[PDB]
Amino acid sequence: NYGRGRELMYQLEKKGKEIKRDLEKILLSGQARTDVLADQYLTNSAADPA
Amino acid sequence: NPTLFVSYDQNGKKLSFANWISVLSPQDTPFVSMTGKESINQTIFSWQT
Repeated sequence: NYGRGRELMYQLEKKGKEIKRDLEKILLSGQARTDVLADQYLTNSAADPA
Repeated sequence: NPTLFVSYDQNGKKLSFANWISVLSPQDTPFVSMTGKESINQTIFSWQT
């Protein structure tokens, strides 16, 4: 290509910018954690089969 | 030969002329002179956004 450079690196850097924007938006919007741990955040508590 | 010192004693004067021209109205355009021009040889140019 002439300005596109190529099809891989250009697309990758564009997607990097896009994910950066999405990350900033998701961080600044406001949302509480929802991971299912049920008070086992600390006390590593291996996955507890079943 | 200083003889009269009125009008013709010192001939070959500069006629009260100076080597600088005064354009009474401002007609300069610093905008283009600031924005530098770039050369292009070919005619298949292309730019990216």
